[PDB]
Amino acid sequence: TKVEHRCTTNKLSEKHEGSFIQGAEKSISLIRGGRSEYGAA
Amino acid sequence: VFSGDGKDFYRLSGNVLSYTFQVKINNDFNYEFYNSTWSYVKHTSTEHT
Repeated sequence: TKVEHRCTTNKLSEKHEGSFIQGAEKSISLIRGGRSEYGAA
Repeated sequence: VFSGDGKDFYRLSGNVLSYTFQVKINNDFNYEFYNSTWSYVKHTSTEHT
């Protein structure tokens, strides 16, 4: 008597994670009149 | 002249055409920002009996 049993198996996996943020601000201001202590403020 | 700023009296010369005592303050701001982030994973297996 002769017997033979055989197998092959394969597996794969992946994962990904991502983030981004962006900000921009501008200010423009003109003061005319004041004491420059509070014209500054 | 009485200066409305620094709050004082002052003397002017005949060499100066005009000494005014107006105030102006002009401001410009720009602030600009970026941030980024990533993560990644890979796996494999190959097997027998």
